[PDB]
Amino acid sequence: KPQFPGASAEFIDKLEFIQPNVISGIPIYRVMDRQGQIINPSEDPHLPKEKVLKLYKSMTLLNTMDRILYESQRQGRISFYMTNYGEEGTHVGSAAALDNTDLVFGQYREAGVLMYRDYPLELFMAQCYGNISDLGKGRQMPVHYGCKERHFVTISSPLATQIPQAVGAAYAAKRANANRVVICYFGEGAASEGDAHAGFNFAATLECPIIFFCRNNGYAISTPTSEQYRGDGIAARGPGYGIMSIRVDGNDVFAVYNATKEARRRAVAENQPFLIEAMTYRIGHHSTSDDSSAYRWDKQDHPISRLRHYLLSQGWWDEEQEKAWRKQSRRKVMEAFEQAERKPKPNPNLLFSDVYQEMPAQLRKQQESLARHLQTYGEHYPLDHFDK
Amino acid sequence: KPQFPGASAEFIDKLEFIQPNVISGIPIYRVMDRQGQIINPSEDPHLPKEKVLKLYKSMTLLNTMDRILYESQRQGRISFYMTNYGEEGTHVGSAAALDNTDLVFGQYREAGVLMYRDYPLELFMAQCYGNISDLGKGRQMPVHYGCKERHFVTISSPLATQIPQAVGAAYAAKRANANRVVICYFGEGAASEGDAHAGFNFAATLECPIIFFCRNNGYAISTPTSEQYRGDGIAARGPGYGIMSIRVDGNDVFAVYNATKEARRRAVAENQPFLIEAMTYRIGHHSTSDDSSAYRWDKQDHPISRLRHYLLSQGWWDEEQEKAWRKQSRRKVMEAFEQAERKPKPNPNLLFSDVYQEMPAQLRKQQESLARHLQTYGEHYPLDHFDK
Amino acid sequence: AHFTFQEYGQTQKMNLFQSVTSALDNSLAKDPTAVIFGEDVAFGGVFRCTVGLRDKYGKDRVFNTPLCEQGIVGFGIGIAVTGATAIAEIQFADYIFPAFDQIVNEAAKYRYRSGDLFNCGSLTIRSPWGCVGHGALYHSQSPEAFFAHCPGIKVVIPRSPFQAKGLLLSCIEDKNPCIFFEPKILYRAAAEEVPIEPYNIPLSQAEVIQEGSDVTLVAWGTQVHVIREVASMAKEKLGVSCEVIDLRTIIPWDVDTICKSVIKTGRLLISHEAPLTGGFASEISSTVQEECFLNLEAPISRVCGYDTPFPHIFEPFYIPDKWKCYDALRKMINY
Amino acid sequence: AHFTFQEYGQTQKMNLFQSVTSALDNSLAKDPTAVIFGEDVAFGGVFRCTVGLRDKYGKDRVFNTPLCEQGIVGFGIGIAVTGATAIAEIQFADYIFPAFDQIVNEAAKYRYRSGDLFNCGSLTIRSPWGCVGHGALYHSQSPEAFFAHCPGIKVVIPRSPFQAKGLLLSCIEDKNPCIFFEPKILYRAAAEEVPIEPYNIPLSQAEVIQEGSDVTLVAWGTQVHVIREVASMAKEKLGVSCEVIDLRTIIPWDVDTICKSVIKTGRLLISHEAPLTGGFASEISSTVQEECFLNLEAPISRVCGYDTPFPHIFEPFYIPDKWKCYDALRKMINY
Ligand SMILES: Cc1ncc(C[n+]2c([C@H](O)CC(C)C)sc(CCOP(=O)(O)OP(=O)(O)O)c2C)c(N)n1
Ligand SMILES: Cc1ncc(C[n+]2c([C@H](O)CC(C)C)sc(CCOP(=O)(O)OP(=O)(O)O)c2C)c(N)n1
Ligand SMILES: [Cl-]
Ligand SMILES: [Cl-]
Ligand SMILES: [Cl-]
Ligand SMILES: [Cl-]
Ligand SMILES: [K+]
Ligand SMILES: [K+]
Ligand SMILES: [K+]
Ligand SMILES: [K+]
Ligand SMILES: [Mn+2]
Ligand SMILES: [Mn+2]
Repeated sequence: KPQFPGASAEFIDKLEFIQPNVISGIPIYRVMDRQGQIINPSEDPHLPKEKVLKLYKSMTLLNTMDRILYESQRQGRISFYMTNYGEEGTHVGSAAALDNTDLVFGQYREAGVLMYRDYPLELFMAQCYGNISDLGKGRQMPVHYGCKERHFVTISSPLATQIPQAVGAAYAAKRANANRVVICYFGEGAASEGDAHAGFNFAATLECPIIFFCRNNGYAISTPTSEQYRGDGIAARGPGYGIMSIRVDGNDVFAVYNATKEARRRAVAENQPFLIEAMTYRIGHHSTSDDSSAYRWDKQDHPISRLRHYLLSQGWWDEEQEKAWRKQSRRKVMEAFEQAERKPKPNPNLLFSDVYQEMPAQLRKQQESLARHLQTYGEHYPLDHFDK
Repeated sequence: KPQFPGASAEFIDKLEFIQPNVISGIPIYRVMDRQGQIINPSEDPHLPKEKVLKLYKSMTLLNTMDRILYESQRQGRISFYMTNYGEEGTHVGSAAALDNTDLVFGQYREAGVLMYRDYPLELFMAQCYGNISDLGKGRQMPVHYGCKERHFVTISSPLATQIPQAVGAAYAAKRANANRVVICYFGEGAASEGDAHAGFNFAATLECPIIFFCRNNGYAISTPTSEQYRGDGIAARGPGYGIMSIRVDGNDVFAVYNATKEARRRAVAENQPFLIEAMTYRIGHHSTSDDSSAYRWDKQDHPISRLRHYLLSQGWWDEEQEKAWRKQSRRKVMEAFEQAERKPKPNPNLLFSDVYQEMPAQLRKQQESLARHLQTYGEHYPLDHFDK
Repeated sequence: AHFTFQEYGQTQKMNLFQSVTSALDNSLAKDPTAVIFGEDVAFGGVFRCTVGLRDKYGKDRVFNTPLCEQGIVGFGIGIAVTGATAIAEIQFADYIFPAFDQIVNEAAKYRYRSGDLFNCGSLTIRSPWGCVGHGALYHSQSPEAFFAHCPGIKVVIPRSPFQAKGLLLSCIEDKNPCIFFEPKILYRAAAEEVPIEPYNIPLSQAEVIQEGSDVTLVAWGTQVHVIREVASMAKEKLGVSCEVIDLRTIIPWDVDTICKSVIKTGRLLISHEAPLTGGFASEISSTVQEECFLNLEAPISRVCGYDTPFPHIFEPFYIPDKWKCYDALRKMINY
Repeated sequence: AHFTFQEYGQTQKMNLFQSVTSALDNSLAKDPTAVIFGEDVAFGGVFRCTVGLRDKYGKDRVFNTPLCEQGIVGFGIGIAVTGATAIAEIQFADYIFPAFDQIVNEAAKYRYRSGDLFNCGSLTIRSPWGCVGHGALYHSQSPEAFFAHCPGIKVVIPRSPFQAKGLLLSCIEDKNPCIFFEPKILYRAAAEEVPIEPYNIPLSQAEVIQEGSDVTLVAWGTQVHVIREVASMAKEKLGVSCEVIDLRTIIPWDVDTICKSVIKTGRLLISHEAPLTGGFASEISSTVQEECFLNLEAPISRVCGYDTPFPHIFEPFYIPDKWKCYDALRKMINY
């Protein structure tokens, strides 16, 4: 028997390289077909009516907001925007399987998680406009959301940096004896970053109650997955780190829900990481800075459509309700939009606070310098737009 | 059928997490047993007598040098040293399977590769002493070897940084239509670095003729592999990146040789990376700065012992030859040692050259400043030891 | 806009992105080893800097990497070790940090530490840089002072299309690893005549773009246009003659040109979008004070970004604009 | 050796590594959330700084991570986000670079960018630092100037066992992410009385360790001992009275204490082992010149490492030793 400390294995007396299974990859877990029918009764979560209607209304409200804010960016009213088209099912399915206080780390294309957690329209819009209601104080670009009340850690632009952070937060939770899980969302492009290898390995070796949730939507800006990796997606990397792994149909709210629910239950009980790779397709442009027709679902495999067919089959929705909700959600979004546009931006003084908890004397000096500057040269600045 | 761009797979209608196979890991390829007997005739490479004697003499000459230079460090004659005890088989087995011009990148514990490539004793010692014969100009700490003539890229201390570099050199070779492979050695600790994830993924997606060679010797300084990773060693990560992977008994020169020979042949023909994880045990301290009894093979499973038993079985070695060689190798090492000690160190001027190819005027100013300084204050410096 | 943008054979009107493409095209045409790679470069890049190059030169020479900056730079170093020209792209300068270890510990030290047995001199890293009106914390940064403390690399920042193509070609051909920062606000805004055929502008050489006798103003990138305007404001409002200098190369920098100017004028104002503390103006100011002590009539002024992260909605208040620069200049003239 | 090393309840003789252990022990005893982690910390660390702590406090609180600095820092940030005290170790400062993105883009910006909804104030990163006689390129570095250009972190470097324990405890308790650099040459060499119980030394406060009237000398870490000796050489050989200041905190630094001293003496010499160009002496020198222009009798001198990587066999020629400092001081006195 082999005695080596680094692995537990038998000897083999013939030379055989291990080949990857890429053509026959890890199968894709599905619960409902594209016509919203349950495929296998034993997999049906039987979520109650009110909950399924909340999944549905959260996706469509996000979609309504996406359309309006994308238009607002085109018109130059906000500086930037990124839509969530095609991926709404991954957000709501997974968020619904979490406990309300489970801590979420994200990437930027997970706003449905906040919407499911009842984040006000007013605050989504406050961040995008950088207005006085923004608790982020207008400091980050649009869609960089965060909510301490709803346990959603502020998004930052550098890709995959939240992965090892999420793991540290999960270790701390273990120690605290939390019965809390951390979930960490990221795209398949971000998974190429060195921070992903760090987070996956730390989570396994330090035994952390974390769910890694990878949204595999086929592209990282212009780059197709054929140029991103050569193994069988992200799900096939999990086992190499000792992480329990699964791949799901990301357009199937119930498949996402079931996988996330079981991962949460087991990650918290066993202090072990789980990896979920949700297969989807990025229907929108990458962002408002991107015209995606430069380098490359909507009608035949959309999470919202599939969920709508399911509601109809239970008798839980109809055309009349769909019309009334389309109207109500438009009105709700337009009300927040109009309010967001009429609010002033924050005091320019806020440019200097929170750099450190306290303000260093030399930083206060710079703040004073700006105040003096604006007293003399204020006509040359957009002052009438900013509070105070 | 699933239509997702990110993976090629079937649907599954039941929720099943993929579990890692860690207890039953990738098996360990062996050719000869600990008594130097061939286990499976069809795997015997039948290397000719002169070559096997070169494998043997290279290991023992390295071992002789290691003992002397380790003593030299204890006495304060050189500032630092790291031995290769227990890992000599991985070095020579793999180096013998390479073409002479295949480019090698390393970590620091691969000196046997240079020894196999006939790197002079004088130059190993010149680097450790930082004397005038050192082509590295005394600038790096001991055991940071490099030889342009023998295609061995200068070692640097930062772990795993050579991994993605080796991949870039392999891509360039492909382009050049080289019939050349690159090999990249690293330890199991270094494999935890983000640069390892970068190199493995780039090699697969950019289709590079590279062999990744991981020396898994059970520890990274004080850290055992149980705190380094939780999957099945490094070999099990390869398939996740789409890399053909194998695990070998690193104490078996012939197993290392066979795996390296076949990886080279296929990597060059197919422009595809191969990963070899060689299982060994670090017999020595981590370095001269380490007392390994603070946190934890030599007699029952040593590469040199195993190779010596093999030579005896063919009738290719005996006690008399062993004694004469023990003496000849001691003399060769002691001659280089004495010469290395009598050489001066390089001109202190060499502190300033090669920072850029040319010397910037402001850097020349600093060099002039030192020259003036030494004219006035020279008695306070170890000048009588340095050339010129 | 906080700024206004104002021999060598046939020329064409080119904006800054087009001049970059022209430099790259000229490089690949004349150097069969040269390759260009990074995130999204194959379809022409997120700022269009590589449009048409893959079609012209082939997919083996202009290609996308996986999304991993430390991999991008380590990969480019390894190409350059073989002697091949490696032109790496980092999508925004803000995202250069994951590669900081490969740049500082590896690329910068490669030649020194091997006694010149190996080098990566044929590596160039190009990256969009500097503010863009709404980039906020991670699409606005100017990281040149981080790199200025690293012996062994060169750091180069152009101010216009003509300067960009001649400086980029110099970086590509220079026998040392170079970081070329492209001021992204200028990609479309700045447009002027640029020679179609290749030409070089020397590295480590500042350019006096306007002679003056009362004060020396030094900046680089977009900020050169800000100080050019400041010189005009100072002439009109104060009757003050400003010598305006574009530093161009951050390291190794042109100490002689700057000191020669300050010996003449007796006053120096340096401006950059990067934060004040640890910013590269501190290196210039210290050095000038050491070399021009007897000539300096007033303290050297640095007008820089505040010591904060780069904000979204507050950008107009954050940047060292023409009024901040002018006011500082006014005070220094009054000294 | 290039240097010689020279109220609060009971004290014990402690060398610098022991004073670090004492600080850590005091921290874990009083803060049940605190944990210590990094490479090889469990068996006591490669410099013995954590000996006995795992036995005392448990394997969940003092533990080894996999070998990945970017993971170490990202992990510590995430612990600190929950409010728990995270004391990360980076094995040598030379190997902090892989974590540069997590430090600069993440830790430093965490509070600002979330409008204080989240922070990592309870993170401290400790790392051995500075020359050690034979460390060569990657066991010798002093990276503080790279970090000084990053608003949002604090950077602190002690000169002795007593200073190390009081400054480390301040870093651990400070509500901002802190990098604490421990001068490794001093781990065994420097030994003095250190209070057994916890005490604090304030951050962003320089210490005048010797009053003088003719010149101000500023350094930090081991280099404080070099300048103390230089002050003695200057007194004996030149009849020159030197005011010797230990800066202690690199950022935010104690501008007032330094300027107050230079207003009195009229001359300033700053010394550090890090390379000259882009080194933190350039920030101090610029600022002092801006604030003390009317008082400065001579150009400010910086005596620093050369603009090269840190060499192995040439270390005795590379460092800004007492003779280089003295000679520079002599010349400045002659000015
Ligand atoms: C370290 C690093 N490198 C590159 C990028 C640039 N980039 C982006 C932005 O800058 C995002 C901001 C606008 C919020 S997004 C992005 C593509 C990421 O693709 P993924 O597949 O991970 O995610 P998705 O398909 O959901 O957009 C890149 C290359 C980045 N943000 N971080
Ligand atoms: C990025 C980084 N982090 C930490 C280290 C410190 N370290 C080392 C040195 O500094 C090496 C010089 C003396 C040559 S070696 C080392 C252990 C590496 O263990 P591996 O299993 O990879 O290799 P091996 O068992 O063969 O020593 C570490 C933590 C390092 N060199 N680089
Ligand atoms: Cl105006
Ligand atoms: Cl002496
Ligand atoms: Cl932009
Ligand atoms: Cl050391
Ligand atoms: K992030
Ligand atoms: K290395
Ligand atoms: K170059
Ligand atoms: K702290
Ligand atoms: Mn994607
Ligand atoms: Mn090891």
